[PDB]
Amino acid sequence: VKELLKYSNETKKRNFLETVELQVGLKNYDPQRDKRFSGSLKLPNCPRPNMSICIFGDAFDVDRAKSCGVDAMSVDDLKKLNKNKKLIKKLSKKYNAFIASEVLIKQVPRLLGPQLSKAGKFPTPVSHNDDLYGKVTDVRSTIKFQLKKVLCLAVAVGNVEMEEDVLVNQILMSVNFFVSLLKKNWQNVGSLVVKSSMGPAFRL
Amino acid sequence: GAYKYLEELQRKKQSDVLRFLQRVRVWEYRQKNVIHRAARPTRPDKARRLGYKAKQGFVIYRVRVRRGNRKRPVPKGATYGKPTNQGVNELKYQRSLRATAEERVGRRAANLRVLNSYWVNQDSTYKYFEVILVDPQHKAIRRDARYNWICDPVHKHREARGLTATGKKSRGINKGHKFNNTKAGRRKTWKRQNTLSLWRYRK
Amino acid sequence: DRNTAAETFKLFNKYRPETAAEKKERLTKEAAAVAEGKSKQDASPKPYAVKYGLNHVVALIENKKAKLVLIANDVDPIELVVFLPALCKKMGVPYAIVKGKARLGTLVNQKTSAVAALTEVRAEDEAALAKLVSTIDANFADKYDEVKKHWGGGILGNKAQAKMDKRAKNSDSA
RNA sequence: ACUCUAGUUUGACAUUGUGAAGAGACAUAGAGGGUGUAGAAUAAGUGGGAGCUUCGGCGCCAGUGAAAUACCACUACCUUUAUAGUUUCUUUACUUAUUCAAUGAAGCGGAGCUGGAAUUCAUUUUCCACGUUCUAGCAUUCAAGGUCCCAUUCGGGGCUGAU
RNA sequence: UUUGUAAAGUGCCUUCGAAGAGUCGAGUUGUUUGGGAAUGCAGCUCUAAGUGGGUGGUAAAUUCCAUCUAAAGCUAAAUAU
RNA sequence: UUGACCUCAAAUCAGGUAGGAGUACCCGCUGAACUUAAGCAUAUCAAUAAGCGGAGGAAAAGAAACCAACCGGGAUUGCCUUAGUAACGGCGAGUGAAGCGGCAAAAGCUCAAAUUUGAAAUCUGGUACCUUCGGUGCCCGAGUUGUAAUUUGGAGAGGGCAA
Repeated sequence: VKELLKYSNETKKRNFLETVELQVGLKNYDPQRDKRFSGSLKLPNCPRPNMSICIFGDAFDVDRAKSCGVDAMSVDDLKKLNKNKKLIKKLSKKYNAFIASEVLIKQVPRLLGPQLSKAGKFPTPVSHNDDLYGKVTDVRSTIKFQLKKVLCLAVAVGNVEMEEDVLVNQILMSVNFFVSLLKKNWQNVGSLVVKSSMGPAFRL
Repeated sequence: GAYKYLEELQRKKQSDVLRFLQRVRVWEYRQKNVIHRAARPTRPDKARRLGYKAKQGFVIYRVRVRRGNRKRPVPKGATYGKPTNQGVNELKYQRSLRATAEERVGRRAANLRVLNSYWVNQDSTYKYFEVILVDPQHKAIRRDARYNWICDPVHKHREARGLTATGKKSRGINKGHKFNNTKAGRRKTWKRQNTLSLWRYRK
Repeated sequence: DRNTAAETFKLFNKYRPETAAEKKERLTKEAAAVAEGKSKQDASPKPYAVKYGLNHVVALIENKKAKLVLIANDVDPIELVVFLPALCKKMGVPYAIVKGKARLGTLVNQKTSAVAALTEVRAEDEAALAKLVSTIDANFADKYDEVKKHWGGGILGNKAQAKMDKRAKNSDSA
């Protein structure tokens, strides 16, 4: 049971001395192969925000560059091209669509590296910009499977009370367990080294 | 009670305690005779559930039997027949070694009646058994009717007609589709199905 | 050792079971009492005998009712008594391994006993019982893990021991 | 000739344990190690992230590169076994299983005494003996000598002789 | 003689409910069977389990079901002569 | 030093028991070959004769770790049928059961595994007496490394309640 330890709860709130937004970090554990397709390739909806600052480089076109003046972070176009390739790095993640797929070959060397662009794995080029902006400013997690065995993500903030953080780590355990392929070993939740940013690690 | 602990200890025979006790006891029993009296059972749980009520007139013998296949007689390995029935070495003796042990200690103690027998030990050369013989004309057995049935004259030499616990095993007797050739005893259910039944009015 | 064993068997000499003549005496007592006073087997006082028998002592250790349990450095079918130090450590009952199953038999009027157990005790000998429990747990039940780790045996005979001493003094020293 | 067969030869498993050598990695944490471009700077990769410590100091930002750090962790990469159990190799070493032989199971092993080969580098560091050799004789009575008892009877007992 | 404040059975609730290992099972080998990728026995080798085990007549894995309790024991008459 | 314990012995110790015969039928081990295949090496005869160990008036088997797959049957044995069938077989010669169904006969049960622990309550032998295939007292002995009572798979145990 996750009730005797903290794992999302009130018990670890005074262990860290930084009075800034410090988020909790959960790490999954299930052995896989050296392939690139197997595993947990899904980024679901996180119901409570991660409480982070992020600005979006919306480089849209005719039918989608109007809904950014109500609920968004930054309004950009496809004409401003001589900035996002050479100098500027003031971003956390972007958001694109399907209508302009010939500009994506240009911003490869600068943004694909530090996770500022999209290759194939995150739902970044989603068309809908009138309903999916109530899901990205409430910052989601990062499910990114590495080489041999780890899955480093982030659930919530330690200073947030245990009322908002009661059904967030449970719906995230129902994503890496049901969408998973049949090439994972026994008892898919093996080890959960859960440490936030500053205190000790609290595991099951 | 204390017999469940002995039962569960005796079910773990490759642990360190039981292999030390195995080695000490196999040496001690090899230093003695083949058929010799045991003053007291070495497995009181396993002797007790086979029928050892420790009182007067119950006897434990301990017995070695020579281990391995049954090499045939017929001198210099010649059988003088078909090349089917021509093997001398690899023949394997339809009764168990436990039945040989029971028959031998029922021939030495010939006044006594064998009830059952159990395994105590083995090395590469011998298997060692304890046989649990009952003296049927002692007055602590001839009454108290839980054990006076062994007094009956039909129970003479149970170990040499196949009526002990390993006798009825090695005779193939059990219920089933698996035991069809030998379920009522093999040779009676052979002779009754090679009998030509002919009536008065021929059916 | 013999000092604590002598104290322990003074204490267990104070608690012996009934011999046959004492049972004949209490049969005469209850045969008078039930026929006259109609006291159904309660005119005689409650006994305080030692508890003996191996199934009995194992049931008393399983139900936590035994105060003190003695074990013999004995019985040749050893499997009868190797599980009793583990039971007595697991159930918290203080236990000692006293020398001889003849003495455990003669403080109980048998030939061999192989177990002994106090469950009841009168109010006279309580402090002596507690001092025995203290000394016994200083020797046995608090050293259970250290003894469970160590391997005995390997002791060579004195001719091979002397030859090993000669060689291992001639292999390193001069 | 076709098909076998007792015997014998060799391997594997068991009987079959116990110490000391030599390689494979686990319970067991941590000191440190891991230099193709760019970037204060040796970022093997990933997650949080604009701040912490009294201060200093670093960090956000800035800029860079496939990877942005102060601060706490996971997977790992190469060593370090200081701690305990198991893998095949040295045939090294063990007595208790097992095997051989001998005797009516007679002197096995260890230590000392005295001497002396032995030279003293402070006192013995060491090693050997520890009853018999001209003779076709003898060797046996809990053993004679020496010592102490008993209650002095005619005898009987203990030590030593023979560590 | 009345063997006797003893024994036995029936109904309701509660806590339990102990059940047989070098044995089951398996590999190989011999033998046997009608038993067919091994029916029974036996030799060696390995060796269990507990909401378990065995059987369900083509070997195997996966998910269910069914049916009985092994490795301890006694017992008339039908039957053979 | 004396007394127990354990293990092992000795007695023309007290009292018992075993062997041998008969073997028609029974329970096991062991086990051929003539012959058949129009030859013969698997096969077949045959799981037979011979040999050996053991009983009884019957023996054996027997109260399902069974058969089934049905609307399920219910220990064992034997008879009629299944059935010359399914199956095995140089798929040759040949071999060859079982469940169901009708009937004869139907009888069910016992230990081990749970402290009786306000009481080994159990059993043997000797001695004395007698209403002497046995009963009572006393005395040793067995036995708590555990005999009796309670329970045994279908139930059952410890408690509580009313008949």
